[PDB]
Amino acid sequence: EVQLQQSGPELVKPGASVKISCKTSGYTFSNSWMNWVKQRPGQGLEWIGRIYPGDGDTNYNGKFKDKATLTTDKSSSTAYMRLSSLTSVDSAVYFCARSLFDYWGQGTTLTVSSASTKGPSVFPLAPSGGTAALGCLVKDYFPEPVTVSWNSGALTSGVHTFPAVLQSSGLYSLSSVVTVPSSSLGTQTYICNVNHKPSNTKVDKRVEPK
Amino acid sequence: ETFTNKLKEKHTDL
Amino acid sequence: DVVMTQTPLTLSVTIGQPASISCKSSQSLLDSDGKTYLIWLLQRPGQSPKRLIYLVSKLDSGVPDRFTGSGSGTDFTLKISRVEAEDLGVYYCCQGTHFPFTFGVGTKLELKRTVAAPSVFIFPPSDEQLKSGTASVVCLLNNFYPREAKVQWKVDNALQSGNSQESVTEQDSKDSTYSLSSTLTLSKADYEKHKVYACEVTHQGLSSPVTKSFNRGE
Ligand SMILES: [Cl-]
Ligand SMILES: [Cl-]
Ligand SMILES: [Cl-]
Ligand SMILES: [Cl-]
Ligand SMILES: [Cl-]
Ligand SMILES: [Cl-]
Ligand SMILES: [Cl-]
Repeated sequence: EVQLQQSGPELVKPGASVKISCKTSGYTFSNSWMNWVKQRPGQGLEWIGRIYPGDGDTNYNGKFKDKATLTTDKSSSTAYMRLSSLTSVDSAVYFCARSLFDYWGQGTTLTVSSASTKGPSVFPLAPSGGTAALGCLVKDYFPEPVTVSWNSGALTSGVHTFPAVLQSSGLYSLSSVVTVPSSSLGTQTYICNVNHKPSNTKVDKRVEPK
Repeated sequence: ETFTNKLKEKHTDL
Repeated sequence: DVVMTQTPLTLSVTIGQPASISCKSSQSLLDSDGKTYLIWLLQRPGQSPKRLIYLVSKLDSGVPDRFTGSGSGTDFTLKISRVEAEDLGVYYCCQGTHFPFTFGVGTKLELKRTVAAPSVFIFPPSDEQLKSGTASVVCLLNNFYPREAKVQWKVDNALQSGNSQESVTEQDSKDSTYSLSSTLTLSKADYEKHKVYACEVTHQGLSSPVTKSFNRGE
């Protein structure tokens, strides 16, 4: 199958540059155009440009020509986008997308800010009537994103992960909850896996009653 | 592998 | 550049009903090579876009037959013959005929369903958070519809004000409900000063409010 795998989130200061990667597998990389696309609230989806890896031909959106540089490394089947002279308006999720937008990467979140990273505080949400609920609070972190799973992803039934909310004082928080049969309390394993890559914060919190 | 064409065209994989 | 104008901006539809989205481009999308490089994409929250239809009317692999695309020149339609719960998300038309390639603003598709009252759960602050010097009391409203609800906190029978915030999930792709979390923020000292914590929930699906509570230190 075609797979596009992007590099992880980035926090960069204004005026600096960043290079995002898109590692491909499952087709002959030289034979398909690679596009890059920006997604920002309010600006919607915007096409940055594309490169044909077979000969390095590029086409840019004039809006991004002085900001973006596209390259490829054929030896690793990877496409790259460099963005320079960054400002806050460049904060966004960036996607690589093949050909006539037929396969997409998972996105890369870029935050342009003078702030330093701050890892989340991860706290259990435990009960103190056939259904019970438990969860994890992921408090006061910066920048986006965080990823949350339960039991390394093996638990999905009943899980609700809330969207991240930017607080008035500048940090994010979110929570994730699971509803379960009340009989499962204190007997089954419930581990919330939190990864905040910008701060290199990984937490596996066992959630138990009390 | 999925199907591709080495011939370069304005849009690929159509 | 070529402007892509989508309508409507929001689709509110019930399971089984037909729905459609239209896209207007400011220049014809018919290319000199005979093809019309118009596609439709769907993005669910937090996920990447997925292509559904390409070259106006061709279905991508694995896309249900319920989806069809039509049109020519500057005017195009995406049709869904009967909406299912998993069709929710934001639909985009996009054109690859003219440089720069451009996208529509997006049409959000939301599902309508029967009223469902929330199930309610309350959580004390963890001992870990209190050891760290703060306190968050959390109330969860699960799997309800419609989105609108009222959540009130009581601390030792004092209705709270100014010190809670709510967050709502995206609509559920299987049962079309929402969930909601309300966090009451207090200092550790204030939390430890009081005894009875309660969240009281009003919702169209309840004939009387529902209250969950705990007593600090059990
Ligand atoms: Cl992919
Ligand atoms: Cl350039
Ligand atoms: Cl569920
Ligand atoms: Cl936000
Ligand atoms: Cl173990
Ligand atoms: Cl606090
Ligand atoms: Cl107040």
